[PDB]
Amino acid sequence: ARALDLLRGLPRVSLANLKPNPGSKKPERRPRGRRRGRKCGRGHKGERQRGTRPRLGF
Amino acid sequence: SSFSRAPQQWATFARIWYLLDGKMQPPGKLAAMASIRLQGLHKPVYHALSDCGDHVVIM
Amino acid sequence: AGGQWRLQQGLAANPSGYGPLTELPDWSYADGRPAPPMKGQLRRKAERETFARRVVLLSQEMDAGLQAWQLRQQKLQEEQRKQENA
Amino acid sequence: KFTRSRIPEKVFQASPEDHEKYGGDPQNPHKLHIVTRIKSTRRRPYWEKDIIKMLGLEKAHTPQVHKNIPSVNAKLKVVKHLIRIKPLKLPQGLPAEENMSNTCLKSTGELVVQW
Amino acid sequence: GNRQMTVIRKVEGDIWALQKDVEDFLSPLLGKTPVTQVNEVTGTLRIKGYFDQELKAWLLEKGF
Amino acid sequence: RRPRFVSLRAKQNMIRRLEIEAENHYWLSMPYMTREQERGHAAVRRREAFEAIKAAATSKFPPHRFIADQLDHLNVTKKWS
Amino acid sequence: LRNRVTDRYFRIQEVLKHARHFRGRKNRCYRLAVRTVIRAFVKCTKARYLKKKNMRTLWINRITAASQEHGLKYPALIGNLVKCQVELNRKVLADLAIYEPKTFKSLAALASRRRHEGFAAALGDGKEPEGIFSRVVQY
RNA sequence: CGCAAUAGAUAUAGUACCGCAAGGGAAAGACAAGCAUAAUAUAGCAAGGACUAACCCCUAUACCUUCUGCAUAAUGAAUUAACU
RNA sequence: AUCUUAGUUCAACUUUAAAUUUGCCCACAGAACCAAAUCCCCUUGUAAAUUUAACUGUUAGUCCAAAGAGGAACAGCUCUUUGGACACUAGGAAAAAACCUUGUAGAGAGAGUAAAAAAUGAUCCCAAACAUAUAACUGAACUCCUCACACCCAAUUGGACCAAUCUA
Ligand SMILES: [Mg+2]
Ligand SMILES: [Mg+2]
Ligand SMILES: [Mg+2]
Ligand SMILES: [Mg+2]
Ligand SMILES: [Mg+2]
Ligand SMILES: [Mg+2]
Ligand SMILES: [Mg+2]
Ligand SMILES: [Mg+2]
Ligand SMILES: [Mg+2]
Repeated sequence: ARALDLLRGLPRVSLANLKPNPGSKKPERRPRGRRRGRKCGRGHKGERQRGTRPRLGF
Repeated sequence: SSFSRAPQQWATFARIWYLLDGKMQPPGKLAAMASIRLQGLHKPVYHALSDCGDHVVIM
Repeated sequence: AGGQWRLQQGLAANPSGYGPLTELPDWSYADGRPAPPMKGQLRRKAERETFARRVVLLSQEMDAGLQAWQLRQQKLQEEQRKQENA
Repeated sequence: KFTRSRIPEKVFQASPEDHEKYGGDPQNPHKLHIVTRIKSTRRRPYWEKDIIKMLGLEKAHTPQVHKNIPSVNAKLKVVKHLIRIKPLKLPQGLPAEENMSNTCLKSTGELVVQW
Repeated sequence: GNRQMTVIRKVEGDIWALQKDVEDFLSPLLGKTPVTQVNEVTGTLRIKGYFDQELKAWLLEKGF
Repeated sequence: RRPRFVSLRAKQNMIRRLEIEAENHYWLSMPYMTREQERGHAAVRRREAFEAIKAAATSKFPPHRFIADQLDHLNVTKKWS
Repeated sequence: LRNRVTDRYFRIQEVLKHARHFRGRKNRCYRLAVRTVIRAFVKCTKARYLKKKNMRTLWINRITAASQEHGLKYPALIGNLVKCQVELNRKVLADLAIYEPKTFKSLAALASRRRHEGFAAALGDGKEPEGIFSRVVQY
């Protein structure tokens, strides 16, 4: 084929070369820094923030 | 003007004694002239941190 | 600072506007051949060019609009004569 | 309350005393307006911020050209206090497809070729 | 819920030739060249709009 | 205290602006066309411009993907010998 | 303990290195070094505007001194050198006043000449021939 | 793809010690802050622009959190290290 | 709306991805019998708007101009409405969130401007002065100049990178 000819002049494939397909492994989000975490997205004081808002549909 | 280093430096920053009569002069005008001269704000070489102020003698 | 005077004498208010100072080439080579022009000059040529193209385009559109109005006045004022016969 | 202002048309009536005071003429008016902004959109109502954003006058002085037709004047009569309008003057005619890249606008409002 | 697409999936060989052919074949229908994606790795050609039956017929004519 | 004492410099600044806007008044009392003459003369350009906007908005789609880019990542172990 | 920062030392020294020259406990205690270093860098950024403003005011002062040495205020010198179409700026005017006294003497003479021409013209009736130095040169 | 002496068991120990009692319940073993060498010199969020020059000149209302913005209006922080 | 006003849910506003084609401004015409303006669209200047999929966050703020109702037409007073600003940058009025000037961000030991100066009761007055040498100059992070550019909002939302440790 065409690509199979490309592989001949590249380095050997091994577990040091692999990669995920771009766009698959979305990066993670952690509350650290001035953007992600100062209130970590939970908003001002209120039962929204503490994780105590009424049941779904109240 | 081809002066050596130290003589040139001394000539440029030297202090000059300015007389200033005051007969029938208002205090404010004498004050303005004295302020300019004491501060060094009549020397093209002026700066605040160079101590270019001169002497004034008001009689 | 004489911007009032400079504008009273058909000059740019700002000596760094348009004049010999800002647009003549700041340097040449020693031998005499000119230098690759400066970025600011290129950008000002581009913007003045766009200004001129816009000027010509708007003027053309307005003139064509006047001509179209003339044509419509002809074909509505005269085609009523075709109903004035028979 | 504070409301849009409808300017009476009586003001936009050049007099025989105004005509010889500026370089204009009732008959044979001028094609294009060259307009510049000389005042901030800030501290003014939104129905002037939007107008200025529409006439391309976002940046400061930076002159810009517009037609002299009432559809645009109606917009300039709302922002007439944040702009200077001068009439473009062409004492050498519209440039050709040559001389487009060698034009220049002088402070008097005349577009000319090759400086 | 509003992006319609079609995929020609098991394409083998030069997928760009097929892209040119599909663009020629569809351009008259839509009244403009149809935007497309080529994924030369998986070997697929993705096309905006719903053209499943047309493409099936066309790939039948050419003998696939 | 609360009242102010409007200076002369402020008066001159205000008169400058008043004169500029009076000139603006003058340059707006003489339009090249009238309401009816202008009508439609820009229709073609407006239609084409909005069609350009439409064609731009309706062209979004993922970018292509090439085998060469994927296989280039094996270069991260290229060695001399 | 699964993960522990093993290099907090370098992150501290990145901020202390900019504080060795401070005075007090706030040159070795991070909790205070950080706040004062941040204020230092904010002033460092915000001070360039003042640098330009201050050098310009120093130049205006020096030029006023030099021009007063020749019986000519500073409004006159600048407001009537431009009327002679000399685009010398203020940095170089100050440098001339300090380091080239006679050139500055000539410039002051030119300014006084143009000032006199202006007064004579405005005093007259009409558009009598312009002054020998008051003739503009067009581009 | 479990911890490695503030972790991992509370553990060298349910000992020492606290409590009348039920009961509670530790610590640890292998040039950081603080000081000295070397007290200070008009002026002021302690710095910045700088400068030949450390000060002198010009600029400059500490940080977090909560109230509509808060001069410090109020709350919190002596400071270092580890854990959070 | 809520045994609700120290909170929640829905809406409005915000964000992302996606689809499509009209969205805003707007003259003339038009909207009742019993002052400011408003609504609606052809054109025109523009490039945005609607729709779909998916989440969080804010919500009953202060001051100024104006028109009203309550307390005098006052009490720096409660409330409704149109607009601006603030909670974002910078320069001015002495200090100064709310007045005036100004926004899209970096380097410069360059330049032009904006606003901006007063007239004729209780600790200790409070810049110093100046009647008459030609009106211009000074003045920003606004604008121009040489170079470089993603590199100045809270809550929230999207994205690009990454310290140290373990494993292959
Ligand atoms: Mg997680
Ligand atoms: Mg300046
Ligand atoms: Mg232990
Ligand atoms: Mg233990
Ligand atoms: Mg130590
Ligand atoms: Mg105190
Ligand atoms: Mg305390
Ligand atoms: Mg309409
Ligand atoms: Mg800018």
